[PDB]
Amino acid sequence: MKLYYKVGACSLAPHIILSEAGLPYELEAVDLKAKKTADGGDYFAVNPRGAVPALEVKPGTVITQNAAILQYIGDHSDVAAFKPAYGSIERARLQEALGFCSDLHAAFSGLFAPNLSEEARAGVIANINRRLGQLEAMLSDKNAYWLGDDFTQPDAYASVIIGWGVGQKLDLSAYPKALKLRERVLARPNVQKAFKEEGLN
Amino acid sequence: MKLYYKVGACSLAPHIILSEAGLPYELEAVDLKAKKTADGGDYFAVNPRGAVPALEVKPGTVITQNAAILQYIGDHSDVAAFKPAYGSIERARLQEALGFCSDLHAAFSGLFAPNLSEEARAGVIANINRRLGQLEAMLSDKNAYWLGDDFTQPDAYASVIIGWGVGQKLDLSAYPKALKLRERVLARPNVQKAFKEEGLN
Ligand SMILES: N[C@H](CCC(=O)N[C@@H](CS)C(=O)NCC(=O)O)C(=O)O
Ligand SMILES: N[C@H](CCC(=O)N[C@@H](CS)C(=O)NCC(=O)O)C(=O)O
Repeated sequence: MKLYYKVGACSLAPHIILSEAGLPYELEAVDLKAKKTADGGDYFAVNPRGAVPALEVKPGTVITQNAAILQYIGDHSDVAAFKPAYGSIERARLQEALGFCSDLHAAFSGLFAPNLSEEARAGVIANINRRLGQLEAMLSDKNAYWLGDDFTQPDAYASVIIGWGVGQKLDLSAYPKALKLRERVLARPNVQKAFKEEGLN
Repeated sequence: MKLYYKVGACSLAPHIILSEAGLPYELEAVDLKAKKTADGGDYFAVNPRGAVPALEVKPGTVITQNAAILQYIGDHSDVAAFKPAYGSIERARLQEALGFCSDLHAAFSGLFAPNLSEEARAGVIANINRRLGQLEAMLSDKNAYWLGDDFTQPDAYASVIIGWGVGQKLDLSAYPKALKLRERVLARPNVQKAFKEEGLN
């Protein structure tokens, strides 16, 4: 399978999950500004929404949307925690966390709009604080990872999102559970492998 | 199961799917402004995110997020189209459309922010047009419903979203596939039943 990505963007979550699944996969960096694949082709032909991630499962079949991609990868892995049975409450919990990651993403994405006024930015920041506060309340000191004992796809997604906060030099020290979750995720060898594959430290 | 909703909001999609599944269910209207249940209790205890929908599967187990709720309902129905096998490409397509419905929702939701300046509103409207253009391109004249021959959860979700456009007196006539999809969905007896249950025509 071939993952269309941009370094450090939300495609990093499926990149991580592909690495964790042990998945043979390939990687295609996308010029997101010009909407071009690496060979100069039109990325809109791959994803008409023009966003990453996209995952070519096989020639002619490209899945878009992080929730769909993350669960496709999981459902075709041998990692039981990545593929709970539909819906066992576990599947519902998996999808709820992924759904909430999309709420988190929507909040952070305002930060990256062009010609963002200071006033508009303040509103974005307040929303980010609110979403991060909600994430922190959702996480529990009783669980090693978001959903419990096992690392799952929303752990990778949450960690990338929190990563955008760090990269924007935002103070996340009031969200210690979220920071600890990301610390745990980044320590994983197959996570470090994915980072390395995007030329990231 | 008990669905927490607000009349006409995104909770209408799971309301519809509950009706279509034949599901026995109950309904709890939420004062979204004050974040209160009907008995005056604190809605944040039901959904700490403070949003609808939420679905009590049983006492003590409340699922939030439309993608999770819509698939939980489907997976516990007898409607095969609502529960493709994980991931058969059909499951991935289901989740991709639901993921995109969340992109659509995020665009429309800007329209309902308080103290929305005209200038800010123009930006929201341009995003809505872009998301609707993407939806229209995703739909195919070869398919009776979004994903093919069968009505599925994203049909209900898309129809509610387009409904917000109508209610805001927005011109959607440039999206004939989207309008036809909504027309088809609204004609369904179990959809009309759900509308009736929220006191809607
Ligand atoms: N609903 C999301 C949307 C993905 C998205 O907005 N991705 C961003 C990168 S994090 C993007 O490619 N934006 C388009 C752009 O930056 O030009 C999903 O889960 O796939
Ligand atoms: N990620 C969404 C978020 C749901 C959402 O934002 N719902 C709106 C209603 S359409 C809401 O209850 N907003 C809170 C409010 O209006 O105070 C989901 O799929 O459940």
